[PDB]
Amino acid sequence: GLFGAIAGFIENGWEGMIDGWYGFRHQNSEGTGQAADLKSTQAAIDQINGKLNRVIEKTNEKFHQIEKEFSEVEGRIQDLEKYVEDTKIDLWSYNAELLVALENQHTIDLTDSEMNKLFEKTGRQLRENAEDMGNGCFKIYHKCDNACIESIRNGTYDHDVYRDEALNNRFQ
Amino acid sequence: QVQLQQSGAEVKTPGASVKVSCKASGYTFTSFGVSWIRQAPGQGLEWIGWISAYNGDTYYAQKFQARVTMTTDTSTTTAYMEMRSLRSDDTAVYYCAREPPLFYSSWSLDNWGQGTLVTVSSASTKGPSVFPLAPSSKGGTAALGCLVKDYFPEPVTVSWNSGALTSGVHTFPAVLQSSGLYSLSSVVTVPSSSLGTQTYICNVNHKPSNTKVDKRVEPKS
Amino acid sequence: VRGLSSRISIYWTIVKPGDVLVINSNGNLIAPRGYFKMRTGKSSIMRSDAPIDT
Repeated sequence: GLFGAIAGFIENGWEGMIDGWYGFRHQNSEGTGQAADLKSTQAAIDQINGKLNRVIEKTNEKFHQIEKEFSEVEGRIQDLEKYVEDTKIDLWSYNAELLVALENQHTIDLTDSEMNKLFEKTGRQLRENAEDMGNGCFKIYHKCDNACIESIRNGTYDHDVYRDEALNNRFQ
Repeated sequence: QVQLQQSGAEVKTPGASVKVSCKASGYTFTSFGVSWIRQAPGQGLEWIGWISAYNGDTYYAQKFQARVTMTTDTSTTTAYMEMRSLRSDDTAVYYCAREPPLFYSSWSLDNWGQGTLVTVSSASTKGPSVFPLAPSSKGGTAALGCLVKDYFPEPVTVSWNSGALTSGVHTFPAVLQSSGLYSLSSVVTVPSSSLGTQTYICNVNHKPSNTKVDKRVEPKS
Repeated sequence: VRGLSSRISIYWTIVKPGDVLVINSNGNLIAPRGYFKMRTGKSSIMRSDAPIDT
C-alpha cells in the first residue's frame, strides 16, 4: 500500500478474525487473546459502501436508440451509424476500465491507511510506557492485565498510572 | 463451505476409553481453535474444553481436567477428543465447534459439527422384540400401532406400509428402561372403516443388531 | 411473388393541425380509409426470437 502497513510492516492478516476488519491480539500474565476493533472496521466499511453506491447509482442510460444491426449493405448512412456506435462503445469501455482501476487502487490505499491510523492511535495512547517493535506490535513495559488491555482497546487507558513502573522497566 | 465432519456413533462399556474425531474443511485450519461441547439426552450444553490449532494452547473445564485430552493433527486438519475412565453419565452427544485461535478472543462457537453420540452402557447389543397394539372400537376413527421393546443401542427406524403410510403417524422417542434396554412405540390413527379392508404392516429396522422385522396388526375378536 | 407480378408501392403523409389532406387521381390509387393517431413518446421496436415470460 501507500502507507506500507497492510502487506507492510504488518506481517500478515488474521483469517481467524471473523468479527472485524481490524483488531488487537494481546499477550499478558493471564493469557493471549484476539478482539476486533469496531470503530475502524466500520470506518473502512462505510467508506467502501459509500464508494460502491456512488458507482452503482443512477448509471442507467435511457433514451431512444438508433438501429445497431443491419441486414443489407447500404453505404454512407449505415457506415456512419456503425462508426458512431463503435466510438461510443470504445469510450464507455475505456471509462469502465479506468474507473475500476482508480477505484481499486484507492480502496487498497484507504484500507492500508485505516490500519496505519489505528496503529498510530494506539501508540499515541501508550505514550512512554511502550515501544514500537516494528512488526505492528507494542512492547508494554508494565504488568497489564485484561482490564488494562481493554482500557487501551476502548480508549480510556491512562498512561500516567503506569508511567513510573514502565519507565523504570525500560531504562534499567 | 466451512464443514466440520465428525466420526461415527460409539458404544462403550464403563471404564473404557473413547477418541472422537472432527475433520475440518473450507477454512485454514491453523487459523482457528476448536472447542468440545457435550449434550446429554434431553439436557443442556456443557463445555468440555478448548484447543488452539494455531499455537497448541489448551483450556480444560476443571471437571474434565483429569479424564480428557484434546489434540489436533495439522496434516489431516483434524481435531480429536479423548475421554478416559468412562462412566455411564458420560452418555451424550459430543459436538466439535470452531473457535478463535486464542482463548480470550471476542467471538464464539461459530460453526458446529453434526455431533457424535457416545453411549456408555454395560448392556451388550440386542435386537428389538416387536409386538402389536391392536385396534378395537367400542363407524369412526380408530388407533393402532407397534411396541418395539428391549433393544440396544439406539437408534431404531419405524415406518408403515413400507413408507406408503405417513399422515396420522407418530413415533415416540425411545425411553430407557431400568434393564438398560430401550423401548418405544409407534402409533397410527386411521379410519375404522379401512380397518376391515386394508392391511397394516409396521417395518422396524435396528441397524446395530443387524435386525429388520415386519409385524402386522389385526383385532382378533 | 404470391402468384402475382403486379405490386403496390406504399407511401405515407403526415397532416398537421390546421392543414388539409388533398388527394387527386385519374387511376391506380389504393386509398386510405382514414388515419392513424400519432403519439410522441418512449415506444420502440426490437428484433428478437426470445420467448416472452410473466
